[PDB]
Amino acid sequence: VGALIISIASRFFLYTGPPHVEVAAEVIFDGIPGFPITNSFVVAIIIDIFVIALAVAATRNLQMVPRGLQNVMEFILESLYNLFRNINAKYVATAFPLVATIFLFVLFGNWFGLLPGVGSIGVCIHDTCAAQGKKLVPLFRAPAADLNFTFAIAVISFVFIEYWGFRALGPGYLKKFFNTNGIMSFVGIIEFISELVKPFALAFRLFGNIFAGEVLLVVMAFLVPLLLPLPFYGFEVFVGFIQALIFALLTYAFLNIAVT
Amino acid sequence: PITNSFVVAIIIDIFVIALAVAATRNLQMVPRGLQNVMEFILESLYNLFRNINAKYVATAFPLVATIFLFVLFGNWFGLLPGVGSIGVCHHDTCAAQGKKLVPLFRAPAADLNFTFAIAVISFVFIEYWGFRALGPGYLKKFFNTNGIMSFVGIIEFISELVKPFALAFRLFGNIFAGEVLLVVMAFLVPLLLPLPFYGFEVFVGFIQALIFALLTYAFLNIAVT
Amino acid sequence: PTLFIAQLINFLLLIFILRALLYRPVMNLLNERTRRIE
Amino acid sequence: EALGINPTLFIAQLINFLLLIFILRALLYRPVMNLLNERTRRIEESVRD
Amino acid sequence: GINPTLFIAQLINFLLLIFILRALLYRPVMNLLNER
Amino acid sequence: NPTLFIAQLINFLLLIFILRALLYRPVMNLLNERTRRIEESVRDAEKVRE
Amino acid sequence: MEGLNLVATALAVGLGAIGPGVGIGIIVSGAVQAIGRNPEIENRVVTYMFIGIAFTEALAIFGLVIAFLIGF
Amino acid sequence: MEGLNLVATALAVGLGAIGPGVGIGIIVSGAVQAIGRNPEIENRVVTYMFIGIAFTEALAIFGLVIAFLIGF
Amino acid sequence: MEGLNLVATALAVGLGAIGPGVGIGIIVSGAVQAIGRNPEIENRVVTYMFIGIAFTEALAIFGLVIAFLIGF
Amino acid sequence: MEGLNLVATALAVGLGAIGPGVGIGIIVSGAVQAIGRNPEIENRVVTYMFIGIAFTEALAIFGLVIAFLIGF
Amino acid sequence: MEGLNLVATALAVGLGAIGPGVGIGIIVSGAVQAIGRNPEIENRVVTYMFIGIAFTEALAIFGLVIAFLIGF
Amino acid sequence: MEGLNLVATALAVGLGAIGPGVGIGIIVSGAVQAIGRNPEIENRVVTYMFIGIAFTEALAIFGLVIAFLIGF
Amino acid sequence: MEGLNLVATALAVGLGAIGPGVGIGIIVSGAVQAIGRNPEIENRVVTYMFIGIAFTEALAIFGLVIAFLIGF
Amino acid sequence: MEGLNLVATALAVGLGAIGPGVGIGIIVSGAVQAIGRNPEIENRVVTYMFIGIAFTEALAIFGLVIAFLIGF
Amino acid sequence: MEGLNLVATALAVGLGAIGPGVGIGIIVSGAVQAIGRNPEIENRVVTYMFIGIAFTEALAIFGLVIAFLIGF
Amino acid sequence: MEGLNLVATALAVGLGAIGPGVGIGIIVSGAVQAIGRNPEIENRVVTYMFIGIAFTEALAIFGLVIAFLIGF
Repeated sequence: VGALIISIASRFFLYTGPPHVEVAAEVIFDGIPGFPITNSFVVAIIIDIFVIALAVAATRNLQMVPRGLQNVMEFILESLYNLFRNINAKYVATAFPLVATIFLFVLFGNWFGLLPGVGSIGVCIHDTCAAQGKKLVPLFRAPAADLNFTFAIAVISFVFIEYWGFRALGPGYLKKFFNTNGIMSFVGIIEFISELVKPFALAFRLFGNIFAGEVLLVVMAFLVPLLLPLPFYGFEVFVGFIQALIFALLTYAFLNIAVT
Repeated sequence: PITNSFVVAIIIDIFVIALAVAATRNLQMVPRGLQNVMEFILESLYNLFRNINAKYVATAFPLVATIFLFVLFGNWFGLLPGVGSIGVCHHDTCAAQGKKLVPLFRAPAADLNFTFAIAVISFVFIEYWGFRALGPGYLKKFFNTNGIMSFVGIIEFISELVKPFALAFRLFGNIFAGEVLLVVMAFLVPLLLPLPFYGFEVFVGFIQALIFALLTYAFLNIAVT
Repeated sequence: PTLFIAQLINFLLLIFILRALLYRPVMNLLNERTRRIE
Repeated sequence: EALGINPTLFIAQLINFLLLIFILRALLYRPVMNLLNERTRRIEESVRD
Repeated sequence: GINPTLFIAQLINFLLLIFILRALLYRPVMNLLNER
Repeated sequence: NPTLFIAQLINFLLLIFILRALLYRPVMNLLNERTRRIEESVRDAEKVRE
Repeated sequence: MEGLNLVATALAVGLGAIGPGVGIGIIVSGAVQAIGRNPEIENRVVTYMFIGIAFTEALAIFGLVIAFLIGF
Repeated sequence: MEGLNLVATALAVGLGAIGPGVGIGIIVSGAVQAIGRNPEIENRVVTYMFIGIAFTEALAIFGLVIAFLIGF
Repeated sequence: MEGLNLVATALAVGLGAIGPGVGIGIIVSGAVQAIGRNPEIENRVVTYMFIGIAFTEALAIFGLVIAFLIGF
Repeated sequence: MEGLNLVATALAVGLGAIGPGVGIGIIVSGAVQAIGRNPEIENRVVTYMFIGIAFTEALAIFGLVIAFLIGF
Repeated sequence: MEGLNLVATALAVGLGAIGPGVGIGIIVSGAVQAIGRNPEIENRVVTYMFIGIAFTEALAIFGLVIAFLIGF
Repeated sequence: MEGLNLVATALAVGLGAIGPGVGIGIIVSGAVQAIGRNPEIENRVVTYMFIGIAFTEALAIFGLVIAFLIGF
Repeated sequence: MEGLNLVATALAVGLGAIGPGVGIGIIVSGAVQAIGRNPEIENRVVTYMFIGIAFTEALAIFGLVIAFLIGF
Repeated sequence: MEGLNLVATALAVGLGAIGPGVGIGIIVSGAVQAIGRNPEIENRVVTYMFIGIAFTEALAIFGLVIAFLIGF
Repeated sequence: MEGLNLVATALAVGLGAIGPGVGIGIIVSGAVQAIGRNPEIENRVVTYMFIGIAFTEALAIFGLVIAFLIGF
Repeated sequence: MEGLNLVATALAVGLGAIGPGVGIGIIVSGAVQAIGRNPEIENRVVTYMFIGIAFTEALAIFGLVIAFLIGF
């Protein structure tokens, strides 16, 4: 070790090799008439099948003493259970299949976005397709970078919280719909506006916090491609894990605050 | 030549002289009336100046007393009825043969000439009595005394230079701002609107009159210490 | 000026209104100081 | 919109997510929750005697 | 610009005010000191 | 894109090696501690049953 | 002026977040400090922490929505 | 120039959210601290929070008005 | 420029809502904490909290009336 | 230009209100906290409250004056 | 103004990253102090911190994407 | 440019008061709190508060005169 | 109006550094105060201090890289 | 053109007096609090308070000088 | 534009020093307060204070070097 | 423009004192409060205070030299 930090490996084709930026918001892969399949939907399937396979492997021959995949699955599930019970101890059972799967889907979606080939591998500086007459559309885009997936999660969560806020405390909802006297009347409209904002805020938060990370990884691959984006690879791993956990946490916290 | 600030300064001088002569006309124990008010004000100021430094509280007291008694009455003269309305002429009353309707009663501190006099006299006061009992160490820059102590010793000197400038500028600025605010609020609604600003103006004038003397004595205290 | 006259009237009214309350405590303090002097 | 929002794609993603929710509830969530409650009930039975 | 003559006149008026105030208040300060 | 794929694959491999040399041991220790605790708990329950 | 709407969107997003960013931090820091001082009162203080967070987030999303409308 | 109304709306929303965001943050932090230090006063003190917070929002809402008036 | 009146109207409200927005928040937080530390002094701090809020809201109202004047 | 006076007036009002709002907030919060800690010196600290607030308030008034000198 | 989009994409990220930075700083400071005073609750309240942090970063993230939506 | 002196004087008189307002607020709050802690030291505290305020207020004054030098 | 890329880069750098600097300053101050209060719980404090520092410096790097893009 | 010198003087006076103002405020507040905690330490805290005031006022005075040179 | 490079240099030096002008201050204040509360933890607080100071001066130096690239 | 270098000098001076102005104030206040809480720790603390003051001063001086280049 010593002080052998030379960083000469960092001085390898600083910006001549990789393309300039090459980023976009959403694209279409199609492949079937009717539904315009996207690259995000491809990952949203390759993660869904991955999660299902992981579940089958973990629950394969459930033993009394945990081992391996069963053990880590039990640890994750019970940690999430305790985390949600810390907020509300009554609706954990009902809200768990949705909130836990939000976490388990968003986590693997974000972590798949850092797999090699997310932007390098695609279909029809100059990459490869650009040598031909057709543009290079990238495959394997992280699903959380899609505004059709994050908004789907947000609207599902909003429907869930509204359903369980109307199934409890009665259909009054006088705290936000309308109040007769006091400053609570003025507070109610602001609360309604915030509640309407809430799914938009959640979807925009997830989509931005993943898309900006992917764009950062690509652009810092553009300049000094080797050994410089390692700390930011780590930071984006952590940010993916966070944005996975906090989405679940916020869904359950909003559910609890709606019930109360 | 003279301006309309000097006539108000002279009328404030006349008012101060009359009040002092009335107070000193009948000097006796157990004061009651105007002399009681003046004695209470003077003793309160005496205690206030003692709190900072009791060594020079009995030495520079008449100077700060005159400063307060002049600036306070000059500021209060700006809120009296007739100030800014009486015209000397070298819609308005003086529209015919228009001469901008020069206000006869202009507050003494609402100019750049009178207010600079107190600033320069305070500057020469701190420079004189600061050098009285300190020798060269009064304005000593302490060149590299405690590690290039000259740098801090230099930047502090310009602060001393601008302190009278800051004092005069603040007095003129607050007096002029009060006068213009009174005129503007009068123009907006002629009655019952500047009521929160009428009492604010006199309070600000009195506060700045007191703080001028307080700041000068604080500068004198930190000049010898 | 009518505006100047109205401004002076409003200023006098506000001055009297404030000065009544100010002088009440001021008169009380002055009387207390005079009594405590002797 | 130019930001890639399409109702059919959003509906398809919602359907995929719901199918994932139900499958995971019937494959991982129920068995693992059953095992955790079994462990807790075994602990309670042991501390009973 | 500022009229230096007006500033000098204001300074002279202030000095005269200080002199008059000191002359008048020499009796009041002495009376206050003797009484208390 | 045979110039950014090499950049990602090398960088991803370095990140994986760093995590395996910095986080694999604590998480393995935590999982082993969980396994030991649960196995000792079920062993104690069986012993009390016995 | 050949792209003033871009500046409008940037100002709407940028200026609308420097206020709520401090507010959310102050809210959650106060909540954490109160939790540490008194561990018992947790399930009820978070109820007000989250309504404050919701109001602040609504204030920021106002600017975000205004920026998107100019973008549209 | 031409799109000055857009930057006007942007400035209105952003600068109307700059202040009230920190105001909400400080209000909720103080209320939370009071709850943590003394729960029994809650039913009163949180009211003093609400009758405060809306007042602060009354500033930002004003900006929102200028957001729509200029916007539309 | 043609929309300078619009940007001025927006700027007045936006910049006048920055100061009072934080001032009301600080006042309410301080009054709330004082209430929590001593419930017996309720009215004697509510009055001063309302006075300070009135001062800051007066500054905000001056901003709003200037914006309305520019708007008109 | 044709409307630089309007933006000048708005800028003056808003920037003159940015600081004094926070100043008054801090003054009132500190005074109320001191009253709550020790209620026997209320009139002793309120005296230093208002004569502080004016010191702050005057600054904003300064800006307002300039505003009423510009739009006029 | 042929390069005004560059100023726009600069302002979109620059502004909107000031508030979240101070928010994250305040969050970490408060959480660290709380767990320093009450270590036994460190494992509990950190989850509340890591929420709020991202909240603030959310706004900062809203600054970046618009910048990327302005630059590209 | 035509009419830039108006925005110049407004900018000076406004920016000069966003800092000293907070300074005066902090000074007065600290002095009031210190008087609350130890009432008998106020005679040695006020004499340092006031000379503090001037040391702050003069800075804002450096705006006004400059504004009056720009305006006139 | 060439050269606007220069002011764009400068604006991005400055406005993305004015926030994270204060954020990491507050983080370090809070961490060092908690460590000074009691030194036993140190590693479980430096961990979160460095996590927050990394997050805030990551925000600063967001600003720096988006500025460097305008540069090259 | 024709007025940027006035804007420069205004900006120098303004921006050069919003940091030193808060600095002087915080210095005086801390010094007065230290006075209230310990009176005997006055001679040992007034010196350093004045040193800090001198530094920040030196920054502000340098700003004022730079502004005045632009004027003349 | 014949002068925009100078304005960019000024912005890059000035902005980007506000953050590393308050961050360093808060760091040193926290460090000296922790020193005063506990004199025997001097090394373990001084090292972290210097680490934070270097972290913030990293952003300051980045801004300076970007200004140098703009200037030269 | 032709007077843009004057605005550059003003911005370099004006923005270079906002950060250090608050930083010196915070450092001096913290050091003085630590001295008041414990006079015996003054000496060491003073040194660190002068270490803190110098650092931020450099970032002010880093602005000043720009005015000594752009200005002349």
